[PDB]
Amino acid sequence: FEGGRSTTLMRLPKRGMQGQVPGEIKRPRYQGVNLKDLARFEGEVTPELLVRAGLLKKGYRLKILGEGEAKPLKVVAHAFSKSALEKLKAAGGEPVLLEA
Amino acid sequence: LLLECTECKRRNYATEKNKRNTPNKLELRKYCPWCRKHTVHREV
Amino acid sequence: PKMKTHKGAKKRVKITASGKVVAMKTGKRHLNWQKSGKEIRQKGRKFVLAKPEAERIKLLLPY
Amino acid sequence: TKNGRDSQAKRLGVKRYEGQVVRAGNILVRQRGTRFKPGKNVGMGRDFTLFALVDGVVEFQDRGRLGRYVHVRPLA
RNA sequence: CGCGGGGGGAACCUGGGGAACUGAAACAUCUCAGUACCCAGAGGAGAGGAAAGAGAAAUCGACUCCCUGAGUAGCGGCGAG
RNA sequence: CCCCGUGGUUCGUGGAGCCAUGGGGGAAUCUGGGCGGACCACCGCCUAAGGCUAAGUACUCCGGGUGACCGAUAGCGCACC
RNA sequence: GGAGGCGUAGGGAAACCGAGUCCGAACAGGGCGUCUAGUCCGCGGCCGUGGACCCGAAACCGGGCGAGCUAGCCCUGGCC
RNA sequence: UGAAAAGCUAACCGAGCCCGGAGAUAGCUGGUUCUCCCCGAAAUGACUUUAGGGUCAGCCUCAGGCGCUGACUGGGGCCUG
RNA sequence: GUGAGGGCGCGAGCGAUAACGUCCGCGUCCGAGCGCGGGAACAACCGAGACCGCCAGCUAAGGCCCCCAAGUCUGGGCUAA
RNA sequence: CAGGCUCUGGCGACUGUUUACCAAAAACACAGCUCUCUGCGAACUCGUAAGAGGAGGUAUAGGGAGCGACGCUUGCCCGG
RNA sequence: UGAAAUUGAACUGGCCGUGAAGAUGCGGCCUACCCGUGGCAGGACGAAAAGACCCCGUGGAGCUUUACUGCAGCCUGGUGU
RNA sequence: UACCACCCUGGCGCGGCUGGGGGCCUAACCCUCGGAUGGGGGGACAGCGCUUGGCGGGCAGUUUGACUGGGGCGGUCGCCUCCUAAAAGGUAACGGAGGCGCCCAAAGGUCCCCUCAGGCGGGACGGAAAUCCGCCGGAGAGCGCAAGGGUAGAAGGGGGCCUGACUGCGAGGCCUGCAAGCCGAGCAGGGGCGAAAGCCGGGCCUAGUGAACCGGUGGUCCCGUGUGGAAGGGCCAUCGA
Ligand SMILES: [Mg+2]
Ligand SMILES: [Mg+2]
Ligand SMILES: [Mg+2]
Ligand SMILES: [Mg+2]
Ligand SMILES: [Mg+2]
Ligand SMILES: [Mg+2]
Ligand SMILES: [Mg+2]
Ligand SMILES: [Mg+2]
Ligand SMILES: [Mg+2]
Ligand SMILES: [Mg+2]
Ligand SMILES: [Mg+2]
Ligand SMILES: [Mg+2]
Ligand SMILES: [Mg+2]
Ligand SMILES: [Mg+2]
Ligand SMILES: [Mg+2]
Ligand SMILES: [Mg+2]
Ligand SMILES: [Mg+2]
Ligand SMILES: [Mg+2]
Ligand SMILES: [Mg+2]
Ligand SMILES: [Mg+2]
Ligand SMILES: [Mg+2]
Ligand SMILES: [Mg+2]
Ligand SMILES: [Mg+2]
Ligand SMILES: [Mg+2]
Ligand SMILES: [Mg+2]
Ligand SMILES: [Mg+2]
Ligand SMILES: [Mg+2]
Ligand SMILES: [Mg+2]
Ligand SMILES: [Mg+2]
Ligand SMILES: [Mg+2]
Ligand SMILES: [Mg+2]
Ligand SMILES: [Mg+2]
Ligand SMILES: [Mg+2]
Ligand SMILES: [Mg+2]
Ligand SMILES: [Mg+2]
Ligand SMILES: [Mg+2]
Ligand SMILES: [Mg+2]
Ligand SMILES: [Mg+2]
Ligand SMILES: [Mg+2]
Ligand SMILES: [Mg+2]
Ligand SMILES: [Mg+2]
Ligand SMILES: [Mg+2]
Ligand SMILES: [Mg+2]
Ligand SMILES: [Mg+2]
Ligand SMILES: [Mg+2]
Ligand SMILES: [Mg+2]
Ligand SMILES: [Mg+2]
Ligand SMILES: [Mg+2]
Ligand SMILES: [Mg+2]
Ligand SMILES: [Mg+2]
Ligand SMILES: [Mg+2]
Ligand SMILES: [Mg+2]
Ligand SMILES: [Mg+2]
Ligand SMILES: [Mg+2]
Ligand SMILES: [Mg+2]
Ligand SMILES: [Mg+2]
Ligand SMILES: [Mg+2]
Ligand SMILES: [Mg+2]
Ligand SMILES: [Mg+2]
Ligand SMILES: [Mg+2]
Ligand SMILES: [Mg+2]
Ligand SMILES: [Mg+2]
Ligand SMILES: [Mg+2]
Ligand SMILES: [Mg+2]
Ligand SMILES: [Mg+2]
Ligand SMILES: [Mg+2]
Ligand SMILES: [Mg+2]
Ligand SMILES: [Mg+2]
Ligand SMILES: [Mg+2]
Ligand SMILES: [Mg+2]
Ligand SMILES: [Mg+2]
Ligand SMILES: [Mg+2]
Ligand SMILES: [Mg+2]
Ligand SMILES: [Mg+2]
Ligand SMILES: [Mg+2]
Ligand SMILES: [Mg+2]
Ligand SMILES: [Mg+2]
Ligand SMILES: [Mg+2]
Ligand SMILES: [Mg+2]
Ligand SMILES: [Mg+2]
Ligand SMILES: [Mg+2]
Ligand SMILES: [Mg+2]
Ligand SMILES: [Mg+2]
Ligand SMILES: [Mg+2]
Ligand SMILES: [Mg+2]
Ligand SMILES: [Mg+2]
Ligand SMILES: [Mg+2]
Ligand SMILES: [Mg+2]
Ligand SMILES: [Mg+2]
Ligand SMILES: [Mg+2]
Ligand SMILES: [Mg+2]
Ligand SMILES: [Mg+2]
Ligand SMILES: [Mg+2]
Ligand SMILES: [Mg+2]
Ligand SMILES: [Mg+2]
Ligand SMILES: [Mg+2]
Ligand SMILES: [Mg+2]
Ligand SMILES: [Mg+2]
Ligand SMILES: [Mg+2]
Ligand SMILES: [Mg+2]
Ligand SMILES: [Mg+2]
Ligand SMILES: [Mg+2]
Ligand SMILES: [Mg+2]
Ligand SMILES: [Mg+2]
Ligand SMILES: [Mg+2]
Ligand SMILES: [Mg+2]
Ligand SMILES: [Mg+2]
Ligand SMILES: [Mg+2]
Ligand SMILES: [Mg+2]
Ligand SMILES: [Mg+2]
Ligand SMILES: [Mg+2]
Ligand SMILES: [Mg+2]
Ligand SMILES: [Mg+2]
Ligand SMILES: [Mg+2]
Ligand SMILES: [Mg+2]
Ligand SMILES: [Mg+2]
Ligand SMILES: [Mg+2]
Ligand SMILES: [Mg+2]
Ligand SMILES: [Mg+2]
Ligand SMILES: [Mg+2]
Ligand SMILES: [Mg+2]
Ligand SMILES: [Mg+2]
Ligand SMILES: [Mg+2]
Ligand SMILES: [Mg+2]
Ligand SMILES: [Mg+2]
Ligand SMILES: [Mg+2]
Ligand SMILES: [Mg+2]
Ligand SMILES: [Mg+2]
Ligand SMILES: [Mg+2]
Ligand SMILES: [Mg+2]
Ligand SMILES: [Mg+2]
Ligand SMILES: [Mg+2]
Ligand SMILES: [Mg+2]
Ligand SMILES: [Mg+2]
Ligand SMILES: [Mg+2]
Ligand SMILES: [Mg+2]
Ligand SMILES: [Mg+2]
Ligand SMILES: [Mg+2]
Ligand SMILES: [Mg+2]
Ligand SMILES: [Mg+2]
Ligand SMILES: [Mg+2]
Ligand SMILES: [Mg+2]
Ligand SMILES: [Mg+2]
Ligand SMILES: [Mg+2]
Ligand SMILES: [Mg+2]
Ligand SMILES: [Mg+2]
Ligand SMILES: [Mg+2]
Ligand SMILES: [Mg+2]
Ligand SMILES: [Mg+2]
Ligand SMILES: [Mg+2]
Ligand SMILES: [Mg+2]
Ligand SMILES: [Mg+2]
Ligand SMILES: [Mg+2]
Ligand SMILES: [Mg+2]
Ligand SMILES: [Mg+2]
Ligand SMILES: [Mg+2]
Ligand SMILES: [Mg+2]
Ligand SMILES: [Mg+2]
Ligand SMILES: [Mg+2]
Ligand SMILES: [Mg+2]
Ligand SMILES: [Mg+2]
Ligand SMILES: [Mg+2]
Ligand SMILES: [Mg+2]
Ligand SMILES: [Mg+2]
Ligand SMILES: [Mg+2]
Ligand SMILES: [Mg+2]
Ligand SMILES: [Mg+2]
Ligand SMILES: [Mg+2]
Ligand SMILES: [Mg+2]
Ligand SMILES: [Mg+2]
Ligand SMILES: [Mg+2]
Ligand SMILES: [Mg+2]
Ligand SMILES: [Mg+2]
Ligand SMILES: [Mg+2]
Ligand SMILES: [Mg+2]
Ligand SMILES: [Mg+2]
Ligand SMILES: [Mg+2]
Ligand SMILES: [Mg+2]
Ligand SMILES: [Mg+2]
Ligand SMILES: [Mg+2]
Ligand SMILES: [Mg+2]
Ligand SMILES: [Mg+2]
Ligand SMILES: [Mg+2]
Ligand SMILES: [Mg+2]
Ligand SMILES: [Mg+2]
Ligand SMILES: [Mg+2]
Ligand SMILES: [Mg+2]
Ligand SMILES: [Mg+2]
Ligand SMILES: [Mg+2]
Ligand SMILES: [Mg+2]
Ligand SMILES: [Mg+2]
Ligand SMILES: [Mg+2]
Ligand SMILES: [Mg+2]
Ligand SMILES: [Mg+2]
Ligand SMILES: [Mg+2]
Ligand SMILES: [Mg+2]
Ligand SMILES: [Mg+2]
Ligand SMILES: [Mg+2]
Ligand SMILES: [Mg+2]
Ligand SMILES: [Mg+2]
Ligand SMILES: [Mg+2]
Ligand SMILES: [Mg+2]
Ligand SMILES: [Mg+2]
Ligand SMILES: [Mg+2]
Ligand SMILES: [Mg+2]
Ligand SMILES: [Mg+2]
Ligand SMILES: [Mg+2]
Ligand SMILES: [Mg+2]
Ligand SMILES: [Mg+2]
Ligand SMILES: [Mg+2]
Ligand SMILES: [Mg+2]
Ligand SMILES: [Mg+2]
Ligand SMILES: [Mg+2]
Ligand SMILES: [Mg+2]
Ligand SMILES: [Mg+2]
Ligand SMILES: [Mg+2]
Ligand SMILES: [Mg+2]
Ligand SMILES: [Mg+2]
Ligand SMILES: [Mg+2]
Ligand SMILES: [Mg+2]
Ligand SMILES: [Mg+2]
Ligand SMILES: [Mg+2]
Ligand SMILES: [Mg+2]
Ligand SMILES: [Mg+2]
Ligand SMILES: [Mg+2]
Ligand SMILES: [Mg+2]
Ligand SMILES: [Mg+2]
Ligand SMILES: [Mg+2]
Ligand SMILES: [Mg+2]
Ligand SMILES: [Mg+2]
Ligand SMILES: [Mg+2]
Ligand SMILES: [Mg+2]
Repeated sequence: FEGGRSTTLMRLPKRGMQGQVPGEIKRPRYQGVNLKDLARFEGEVTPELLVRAGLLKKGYRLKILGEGEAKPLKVVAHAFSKSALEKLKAAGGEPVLLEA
Repeated sequence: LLLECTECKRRNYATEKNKRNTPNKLELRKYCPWCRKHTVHREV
Repeated sequence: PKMKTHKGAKKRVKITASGKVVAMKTGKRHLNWQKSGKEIRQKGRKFVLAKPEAERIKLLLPY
Repeated sequence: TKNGRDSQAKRLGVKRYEGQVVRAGNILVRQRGTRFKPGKNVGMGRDFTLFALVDGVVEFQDRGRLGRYVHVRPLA
């Protein structure tokens, strides 16, 4: 507020999809965990282990991606970045999500 | 008079301005869409 | 107690990862009737604010 | 008593003076009509504005009956 | 003839009614606020309570209260709120 | 149950469902009927129009305990008939 | 007591993709974002919400109290 | 209520009194308490149902970072009516 | 914090080549330097920027016949009001 | 104890009424004139209602309005 | 016997200057031993009352209408009785 | 131009649905009668309930601008031009003067061609001034409109073809409290004129305008409340000050 003229609320909402009545539309949310941070520890990584130790936090949908260096470990996830897919392809094993 | 040029064989538009009573009953100048490239455009 | 996100703001502004405030461009939804192509085009982008930037930042925060 | 009118100042004139480095295409002179003409690497827009087309330095030159010209003597 | 009601209680409780200042830097929608206050009734509490529930999990399993969810999802002269 | 007028909900008529109901029309008994945000289909959930129910919760007239609470212009309006 | 919060990745209205991403036919340009920081507690300065430094209206509204003054009438008497 | 003045309605009636909402609001006026030390403004501009009020800029000050750039001055070059 | 500015010199408009008038521009002092010397007295005119002490010293403006520090100084003119 | 009188204007017919506490008047009121509503479960007023007043009255009555004894009189205009 | 409003503190003179432009309080000059009592109203911009006039406040309130919006009341179609 | 068939315009006879108008009745409802289970008047009206539109200071809440050599009254309120404005930019007053709220499919792009105003002389109608020829005539014309700056080495007049009055961008700056305003090389697409060099993202230029919100029409990678659609919304375009 103030001046008592127009604030700057002269600007405008391109924020279309502002929201409907019944409200939020529930749907799977993917969080990216960058494989360089994943690579840190070892063994075999899973959605649980990942959240169980620092990243994720029950956002539920795991997505290894990004830059770094892939550990030769197995890595269960919900989706891999094209780029991430390859870095780990050339070093180890990589399975997809459960499904639902 | 304000005008909006539709593309022929389609449904695009343009920022336009006829002149009604002054010798401009017609209007079908040439213009250029984003679908494809270059065509005729009616008054509409 | 507990500040309220100024819903009216967030509905029209974005806070850039660095810390800047981005907002749409004014002057493109009405006055038009035949403004240049150059006009409407440059009105499509979005920009940054400076000092009022720091005004809105405070109206969000939990956001 | 009708008279309180005026327009707001348009702030025009030479913007960059002779012997001054200039970047790619920054304005050099804003003028009412053609108080100045183009020159080496110096075009002009709708409002008769005069801007650089290259980097380098600005130099002025009076050509009498011809006009007063302004151009950029590049270097790199 | 027999059992019961009547009236009172600081605050708390439920139900029937229910404002304006003020805020929006004016003001009418809006806000203050179902608050203040009036009324009836309950009682050591009162209300609620065993799903014609929620809502996306081929999941949960009465009601109440606290933390969180969240200043989120939304509502809004998309203003103030 | 649908329609008209409204109230409740975050929901100010909004694509407006849900719960409630003043007016009008007005069923069914499980092959019944309600709901999952207009509507329709599919797939789920749930059984309305009778009732009761402890504890966990709120309050401090009252008694007790305690204070980086007051010390008679303070502390309750009243230390005192 | 790990429910929960903040932080670890951004860009986009979103679908989405991701060290990128959006605009775009574009391996032109350009915006924003990458090449890491953070959080918890104490203390201080300011900001927001509440009375928010203190004292002061004229007013408005809700419930009650007044016709033993004064105004009108009703009943019954008195006076000139 | 008024043979009418907005008269009277408990010594101030253009809407009585008390209590409550209540710490209404007051861009107005007033007031704001120990000591020393360094720095030190402004009364412009833009917009403002704005003009004795605000928002941004300007001018003050503190903390961290930069390192001869600052005022002023010498030379030289261009612009000026 | 400030968004009343004020006077003076200069440059303009307004004004009447009025105003302790007004309105801009450049500067300045008061504001906040009503602290100190000068101008009899007197924010802003001339002098000068008060850290404290001294019964020391030079000077600034101004001044040196007495009130009142210091020359009834020197030389050449003018004035008789 | 106990009227100064007379002439002549304005306003208001007249006795009354009023600003308790700066206005007693040329202000209100008044008898009287005109317009208008009202057929009685009247019209109108108070009340959410029941109800009450109107009136235990009935158009020579009741409500509303303006003018205001009395005398003479009260013209033209129905576009808004 | 014995009050009151008022009251920064007083050791409270005239003129001409002067100053925020109406000086007991600054400048210069003039006059004046100390303290009362009775009496006057020129000054103390004398007391009283946070100017009623005037302007300002996006202050209040009473009132008007072919200002806006709303409610009572009334009229009216549909429908229930 | 028999006859048969679907159908039209208008109307009549039957039933189905459905409404409007008159009359009578009594039992609802209402009034009344020395209690009445009743009798008399009214009567499906009126009253009342829900819903419709209207009239509606009787009542309620508010609103009724700022500048302003006090207020009011008057004037003015945004944009352009020129002066004030003191040779950078800026710069005030209820200081001095004038415009804008448009217009043009050619008044736009390009290629080629062309050069005025005005003065003197000569010319049938003309007549100071039509049109014609001569000479002189650097800009005093013209540039849609105010004014200024510019300008014939064209921005002015004519013609041919044309539609860059583009789409996707946009280095770099002017200007500036913010928001906004302005100039812009060059890149891709695809095209116009031209021999080519090259020019074209409207008009010689500086006025001809309006943030946001709410909504309309066209479209379209997007969202669509359990799923598939739909409702609606978003995005792009444009519209209503
Ligand atoms: Mg918009
Ligand atoms: Mg959202
Ligand atoms: Mg690899
Ligand atoms: Mg046509
Ligand atoms: Mg059209
Ligand atoms: Mg960050
Ligand atoms: Mg973040
Ligand atoms: Mg940061
Ligand atoms: Mg617009
Ligand atoms: Mg675009
Ligand atoms: Mg959060
Ligand atoms: Mg002016
Ligand atoms: Mg100008
Ligand atoms: Mg100006
Ligand atoms: Mg000017
Ligand atoms: Mg018994
Ligand atoms: Mg009991
Ligand atoms: Mg009891
Ligand atoms: Mg309740
Ligand atoms: Mg209730
Ligand atoms: Mg109010
Ligand atoms: Mg108000
Ligand atoms: Mg509410
Ligand atoms: Mg309640
Ligand atoms: Mg009862
Ligand atoms: Mg009781
Ligand atoms: Mg219980
Ligand atoms: Mg119960
Ligand atoms: Mg059961
Ligand atoms: Mg239903
Ligand atoms: Mg209905
Ligand atoms: Mg309806
Ligand atoms: Mg309903
Ligand atoms: Mg309610
Ligand atoms: Mg509701
Ligand atoms: Mg709510
Ligand atoms: Mg609501
Ligand atoms: Mg609703
Ligand atoms: Mg229902
Ligand atoms: Mg119902
Ligand atoms: Mg149901
Ligand atoms: Mg459900
Ligand atoms: Mg659904
Ligand atoms: Mg269910
Ligand atoms: Mg059940
Ligand atoms: Mg059942
Ligand atoms: Mg049951
Ligand atoms: Mg049950
Ligand atoms: Mg039950
Ligand atoms: Mg119980
Ligand atoms: Mg407890
Ligand atoms: Mg105790
Ligand atoms: Mg105790
Ligand atoms: Mg104790
Ligand atoms: Mg103790
Ligand atoms: Mg005591
Ligand atoms: Mg005490
Ligand atoms: Mg003591
Ligand atoms: Mg005491
Ligand atoms: Mg007590
Ligand atoms: Mg006691
Ligand atoms: Mg006693
Ligand atoms: Mg006692
Ligand atoms: Mg995001
Ligand atoms: Mg790139
Ligand atoms: Mg850039
Ligand atoms: Mg990039
Ligand atoms: Mg970049
Ligand atoms: Mg980071
Ligand atoms: Mg901390
Ligand atoms: Mg803190
Ligand atoms: Mg702050
Ligand atoms: Mg807050
Ligand atoms: Mg307060
Ligand atoms: Mg505070
Ligand atoms: Mg605060
Ligand atoms: Mg009495
Ligand atoms: Mg009496
Ligand atoms: Mg009286
Ligand atoms: Mg009393
Ligand atoms: Mg009195
Ligand atoms: Mg009274
Ligand atoms: Mg009062
Ligand atoms: Mg009142
Ligand atoms: Mg108060
Ligand atoms: Mg304020
Ligand atoms: Mg200092
Ligand atoms: Mg200063
Ligand atoms: Mg101001
Ligand atoms: Mg401030
Ligand atoms: Mg400020
Ligand atoms: Mg430093
Ligand atoms: Mg160095
Ligand atoms: Mg230097
Ligand atoms: Mg120099
Ligand atoms: Mg120089
Ligand atoms: Mg000022
Ligand atoms: Mg000034
Ligand atoms: Mg100054
Ligand atoms: Mg000055
Ligand atoms: Mg002067
Ligand atoms: Mg100073
Ligand atoms: Mg002095
Ligand atoms: Mg003097
Ligand atoms: Mg001073
Ligand atoms: Mg001085
Ligand atoms: Mg000496
Ligand atoms: Mg000397
Ligand atoms: Mg000397
Ligand atoms: Mg001598
Ligand atoms: Mg001599
Ligand atoms: Mg006698
Ligand atoms: Mg007598
Ligand atoms: Mg006599
Ligand atoms: Mg007489
Ligand atoms: Mg009389
Ligand atoms: Mg008479
Ligand atoms: Mg008498
Ligand atoms: Mg009387
Ligand atoms: Mg009297
Ligand atoms: Mg009397
Ligand atoms: Mg009185
Ligand atoms: Mg009185
Ligand atoms: Mg009398
Ligand atoms: Mg009277
Ligand atoms: Mg009468
Ligand atoms: Mg008569
Ligand atoms: Mg009649
Ligand atoms: Mg009434
Ligand atoms: Mg009534
Ligand atoms: Mg009666
Ligand atoms: Mg009677
Ligand atoms: Mg009558
Ligand atoms: Mg006659
Ligand atoms: Mg007449
Ligand atoms: Mg006549
Ligand atoms: Mg008439
Ligand atoms: Mg007629
Ligand atoms: Mg007529
Ligand atoms: Mg004396
Ligand atoms: Mg003296
Ligand atoms: Mg004295
Ligand atoms: Mg002195
Ligand atoms: Mg003296
Ligand atoms: Mg005496
Ligand atoms: Mg005595
Ligand atoms: Mg005296
Ligand atoms: Mg006397
Ligand atoms: Mg005295
Ligand atoms: Mg006096
Ligand atoms: Mg006052
Ligand atoms: Mg106003
Ligand atoms: Mg008001
Ligand atoms: Mg009022
Ligand atoms: Mg009318
Ligand atoms: Mg009328
Ligand atoms: Mg109405
Ligand atoms: Mg009706
Ligand atoms: Mg009806
Ligand atoms: Mg009916
Ligand atoms: Mg039949
Ligand atoms: Mg029929
Ligand atoms: Mg039939
Ligand atoms: Mg019939
Ligand atoms: Mg009949
Ligand atoms: Mg009969
Ligand atoms: Mg009968
Ligand atoms: Mg019968
Ligand atoms: Mg009935
Ligand atoms: Mg009977
Ligand atoms: Mg009967
Ligand atoms: Mg009967
Ligand atoms: Mg009958
Ligand atoms: Mg009959
Ligand atoms: Mg009938
Ligand atoms: Mg009926
Ligand atoms: Mg009417
Ligand atoms: Mg009326
Ligand atoms: Mg109305
Ligand atoms: Mg009305
Ligand atoms: Mg009113
Ligand atoms: Mg209000
Ligand atoms: Mg208004
Ligand atoms: Mg004003
Ligand atoms: Mg005036
Ligand atoms: Mg004056
Ligand atoms: Mg006026
Ligand atoms: Mg403009
Ligand atoms: Mg100019
Ligand atoms: Mg000039
Ligand atoms: Mg200048
Ligand atoms: Mg000039
Ligand atoms: Mg100068
Ligand atoms: Mg200058
Ligand atoms: Mg000059
Ligand atoms: Mg100049
Ligand atoms: Mg002038
Ligand atoms: Mg227009
Ligand atoms: Mg053409
Ligand atoms: Mg000629
Ligand atoms: Mg000749
Ligand atoms: Mg001839
Ligand atoms: Mg001729
Ligand atoms: Mg001739
Ligand atoms: Mg020229
Ligand atoms: Mg012209
Ligand atoms: Mg011109
Ligand atoms: Mg000029
Ligand atoms: Mg010109
Ligand atoms: Mg010119
Ligand atoms: Mg020229
Ligand atoms: Mg010219
Ligand atoms: Mg040409
Ligand atoms: Mg042209
Ligand atoms: Mg052409
Ligand atoms: Mg740029
Ligand atoms: Mg900017
Ligand atoms: Mg423009
Ligand atoms: Mg500009
Ligand atoms: Mg042109
Ligand atoms: Mg210009
Ligand atoms: Mg709005
Ligand atoms: Mg929209
Ligand atoms: Mg589509
Ligand atoms: Mg696209
Ligand atoms: Mg889909
Ligand atoms: Mg789709
Ligand atoms: Mg759902
Ligand atoms: Mg699902
Ligand atoms: Mg669906
Ligand atoms: Mg759609
Ligand atoms: Mg759509």
